Amino acid sequence: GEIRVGNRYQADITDLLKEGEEDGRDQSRLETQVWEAHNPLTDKQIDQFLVVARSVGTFARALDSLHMSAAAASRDITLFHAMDTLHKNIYDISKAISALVPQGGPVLCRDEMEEWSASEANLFEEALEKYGKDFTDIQQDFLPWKSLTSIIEYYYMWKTTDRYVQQK
Amino acid sequence: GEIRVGNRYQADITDLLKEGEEDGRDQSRLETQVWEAHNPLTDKQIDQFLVVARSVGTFARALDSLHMSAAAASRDITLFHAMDTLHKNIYDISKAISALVPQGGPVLCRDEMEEWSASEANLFEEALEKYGKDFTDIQQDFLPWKSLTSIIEYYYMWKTTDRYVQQK
Amino acid sequence: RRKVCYYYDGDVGNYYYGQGHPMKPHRIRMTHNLLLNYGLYRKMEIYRPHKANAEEMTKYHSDDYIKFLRSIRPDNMSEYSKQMQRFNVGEDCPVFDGLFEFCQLSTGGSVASAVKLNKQQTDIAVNWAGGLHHAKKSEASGFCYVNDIVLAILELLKYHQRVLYIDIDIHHGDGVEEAFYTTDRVMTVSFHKYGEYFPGTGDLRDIGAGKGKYYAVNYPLRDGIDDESYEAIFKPVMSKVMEMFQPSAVVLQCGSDSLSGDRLGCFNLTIKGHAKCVEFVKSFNLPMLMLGGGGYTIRNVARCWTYETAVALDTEIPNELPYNDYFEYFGPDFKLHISPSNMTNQNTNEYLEKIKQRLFENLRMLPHA
Amino acid sequence: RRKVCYYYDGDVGNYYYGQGHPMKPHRIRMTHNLLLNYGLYRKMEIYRPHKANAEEMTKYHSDDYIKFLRSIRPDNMSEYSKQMQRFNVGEDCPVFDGLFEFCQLSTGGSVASAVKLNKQQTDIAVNWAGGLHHAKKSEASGFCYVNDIVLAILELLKYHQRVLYIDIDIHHGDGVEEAFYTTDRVMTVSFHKYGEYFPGTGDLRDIGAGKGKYYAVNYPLRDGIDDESYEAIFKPVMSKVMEMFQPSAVVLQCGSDSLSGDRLGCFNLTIKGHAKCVEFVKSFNLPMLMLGGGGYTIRNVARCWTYETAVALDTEIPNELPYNDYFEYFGPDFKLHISPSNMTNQNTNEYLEKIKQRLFENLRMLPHA
Amino acid sequence: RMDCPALPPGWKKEEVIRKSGLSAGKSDVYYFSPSGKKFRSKPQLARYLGNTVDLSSFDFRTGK
Ligand SMILES: O=P(O)(O)O[C@H]1[C@H](OP(=O)(O)O)[C@@H](OP(=O)(O)O)[C@H](OP(=O)(O)O)[C@@H](OP(=O)(O)O)[C@H]1OP(=O)(O)O
Ligand SMILES: O=P(O)(O)O[C@H]1[C@H](OP(=O)(O)O)[C@@H](OP(=O)(O)O)[C@H](OP(=O)(O)O)[C@@H](OP(=O)(O)O)[C@H]1OP(=O)(O)O
Ligand SMILES: [K+]
Ligand SMILES: [K+]
Ligand SMILES: [K+]
Ligand SMILES: [K+]
Ligand SMILES: [Zn+2]
Ligand SMILES: [Zn+2]
Repeated sequence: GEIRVGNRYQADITDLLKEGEEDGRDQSRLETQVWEAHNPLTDKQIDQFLVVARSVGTFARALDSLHMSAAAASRDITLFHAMDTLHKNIYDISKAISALVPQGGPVLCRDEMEEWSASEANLFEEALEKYGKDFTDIQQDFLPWKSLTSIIEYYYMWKTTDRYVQQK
Repeated sequence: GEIRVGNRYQADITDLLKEGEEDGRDQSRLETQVWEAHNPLTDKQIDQFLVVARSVGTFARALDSLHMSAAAASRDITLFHAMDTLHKNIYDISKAISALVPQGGPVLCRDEMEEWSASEANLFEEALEKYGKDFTDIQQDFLPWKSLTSIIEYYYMWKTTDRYVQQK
Repeated sequence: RRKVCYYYDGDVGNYYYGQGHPMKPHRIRMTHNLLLNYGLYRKMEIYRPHKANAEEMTKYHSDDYIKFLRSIRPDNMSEYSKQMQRFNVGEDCPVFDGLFEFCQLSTGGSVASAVKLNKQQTDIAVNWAGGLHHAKKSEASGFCYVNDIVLAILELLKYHQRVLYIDIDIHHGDGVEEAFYTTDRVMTVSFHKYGEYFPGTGDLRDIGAGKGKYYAVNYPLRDGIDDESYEAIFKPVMSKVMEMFQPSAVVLQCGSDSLSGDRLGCFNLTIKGHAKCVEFVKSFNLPMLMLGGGGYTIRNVARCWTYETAVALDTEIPNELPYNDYFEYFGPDFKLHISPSNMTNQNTNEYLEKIKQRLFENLRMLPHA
Repeated sequence: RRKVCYYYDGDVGNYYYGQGHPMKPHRIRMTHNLLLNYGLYRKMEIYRPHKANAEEMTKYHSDDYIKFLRSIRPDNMSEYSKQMQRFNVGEDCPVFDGLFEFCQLSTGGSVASAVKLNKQQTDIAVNWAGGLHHAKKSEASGFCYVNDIVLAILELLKYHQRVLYIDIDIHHGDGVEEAFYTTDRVMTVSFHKYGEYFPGTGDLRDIGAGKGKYYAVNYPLRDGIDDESYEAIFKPVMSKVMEMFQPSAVVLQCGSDSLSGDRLGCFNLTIKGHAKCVEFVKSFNLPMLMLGGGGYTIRNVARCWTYETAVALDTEIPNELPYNDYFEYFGPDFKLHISPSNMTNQNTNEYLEKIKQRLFENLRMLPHA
Repeated sequence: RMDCPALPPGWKKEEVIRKSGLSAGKSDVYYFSPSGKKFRSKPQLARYLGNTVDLSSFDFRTGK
């Protein structure tokens, strides 16, 4: 509980650039844009596109439970993918819709929740109830073919499960 | 088995119009166009739109069986409606898609096959097996609230029914 | 490549002639639907025909025959029976709910298209509902109530000096013949069964009358005609016809009861052969107006006119039928084409060449240089 | 209305600190997702931050502290234990798989945004991953490994003479303080619990040193502070701060463990009160860089930063939480706001005014006219 | 048996779910020395290690 002074504590203060000097920072190495906020589109059209992105998704998973598939297709991953599809296609609705149905065939986005097999899901509920929330061991011993970070993403999504009732 | 001659048999032959004379025929009273064949759109885009029109339809009937709803949404009525939606919106994909999702809500097209209630369908199979193909009496006595021409449209669609096996 | 206009009203498949009756309007809806799924719909200009009013139906028919039709119903069926007999409405031409609506659509399609041809804003125009060729001025006959063909032709005469009418239907096109029997401006050519068959008219010696003499061509035929025999007698005759009658607008009635395995017909033609005629006509690059007509094995009627529509668009379609609402109608095979039957062709080469020659003489009587 | 830039990398929610550990990065993903469903995402410029490399992390940190972090894993955990103790990595700062990846994203977000502010192509920039304010030059501390804040500030100094740093987090922002303890160009103001609490630093008498004396402001506090008490001591002090220190870029650390019902915190603030600070700052219309920080009842962390994002867009959102993947996380209520608890506010008016006055004196020591 | 990175090399942690009785479904946490000696509580582990580690802030249950 003490604040220290010295070369090994304080930061070297970065000098203000001259009016002629330039910071020399490549912005593409630092960021890559995912949604412009000033679009030729209106809320209605974006909203509409989101409905469409959802419908494709449901029709996609109909081609290899109705309400279930629709809810599945209504999850955030599909929406996020819908907002990128717009931006990648320069907010051209007509161009963006092609992206969603590339060659007459729809696209499927499934989060780790939906994507895991019945038996993987099963494995997870055994590994949790047995190792608690120790997710490296849960993989090592129960789901070693999955990547840790996919098991995390799954965990949190699974915590909202319906059949999941830890509370009373 | 005889061909007749006289004023009461032959047609009065319509004289060729003068180079100055005009036929005087209002074309809007005679026809109303439903699809232009020279569109700014390509086969791919129309095809794509048709997939989209189908997806909406499936997602529509998900909001009050997956494969069943998709097939239902893939029937011709939905497609025809998709080709009109295009033409009404001047072959603007982006405008036409709004038409399909007017206010964030999708549109449902159901032919008489899909539209009839379980109990109406039932009534029909009793009326047929009892009155054969006498569709005015089938209505009068069995489905009097339906219009004859809807019962016809239903009939033909029903003849392809799966559970329908009159053949062996 | 020729521009095509297609006329269709969704209601037309839903009108019904009556229990046990062979004419089934639903076959047009079946065609319509195949056209959409074969991707052909896409490629042509699609028009809904407004209803033709008594105004233009009386341009040929009786002011009181149409009046009768506008009025008659199954309600007042026992009240009218007087007029029913004078007008032929019964045994094989039933009264039925919507009848007049049905006529208006069939006639509207043909007339609208004729205009379209006269207005020079199409090359080909197609109305499968139309083609109802047995109708007479003051009476119904052979399932036909209004002769849309005549009315269509009457409009074309407004811009065309000579209108050729070709009729493939197995039944002799006596309505269109009788209506133009005394004129030289319209030539009616017809290939049909003859001898113990309807309508009893159109033998070799049926040549016309007055100014219309040597302008009604007929080819009488017995049972079992091949594509090969038919082709070999259609092309020669029609090339002469064009040669002599030199028309400026063609109206081809594409009756599909001349196909093999028809319910009423007894010819042995395949869709391929049948269509070869449409293709041959089209080749003469004249404003063309394709109508349908008879056809009573509707699965094949559907196939035929679907195929023949492709021919007007000179686009290829696969034998694989595309899925559609009525897909299950098409046998175990689900193919577009039909093959001919073992049925015996009683049209010997000797009999066809006798007739051919007689017709070539008749056609030579026309003026030429 | 101010333009906002939001930085987020999808991976950040998936990195995990360890079983039984309170810091849970997943809370940022929860926020992200609410923002999308509240329709706010739509309204701001969304950037994925590329990974910050050791190059720019060593612009403040040890060449061999970062080296250590780049290298360490749970594999070679027993091999390094020597260096682990020298760098504070253990009891409450675990090693965990992806750790260095996590730091790169948190730091990348803050740096990229700083640039964005310097390049004058935003007014506000938001990075909820960032804000990790306990980190030191040569050691990790209080769940913080890299001090993204310092690095961010160091870039801003390239264009801004005076950078103000405000810290709402319940824990004293000693990392950002110590790093700038001897400079007059950056003023570090912090409101926090004090007395038997981490990090043990930041009492009334912590004023700075050298050139940095009278430039480190602190407000020590006991348990149970209201929105009302907090507001009544934040606005006065910050208006003086602006008055005196006259900054040209603000960096507001929006620590959410100062909210009521936090797992680690013991203050009684509501989202509303907490946000009133962000709104007050924003009002001073300076280039602003909102970061997150602490927060350990993640349901509320989510709520807070979602709300505070709205504040930067000055758009209204309903108390009704929108459906989302984690909707079920939010109690029986599914509302955005929280209300304060019956918990007793041990910050009597007398105690707050004593401190306030002492600070007003400290601030008066700065130059002005 | 999982490596516990915050303890010296070779130390492992295992969590075992109770299969029956009063606390069916709850778990117990165990640690193992490098030689395989088993420990069942924080004070037992702290007594064994002595001044070679500071366990004040060590969360026995999570191993962090
Ligand atoms: O439904 P309708 O319009 O009355 O026609 C049907 C139908 O013929 P289409 O399918 O060509 O319309 C039947 O065919 P399926 O339903 O069996 O496929 C056919 O039966 P067959 O093909 O087995 O002859 C039957 O004829 P029938 O009544 O002699 O059984 C015939 O009814 P109509 O003879 O009244 O036209
Ligand atoms: O899944 P974790 O990241 O380990 O967090 C959980 C989780 O807390 P959050 O929902 O805020 O993440 C539990 O909450 P529920 O799943 O029950 O909603 C909570 O249980 P309580 O809220 O009932 O305390 C539990 O805490 P505990 O382990 O004490 O049961 C806690 O795990 P940690 O305590 O390890 O963070
Ligand atoms: K004929
Ligand atoms: K004639
Ligand atoms: K603070
Ligand atoms: K300072
Ligand atoms: Zn016929
Ligand atoms: Zn804190």
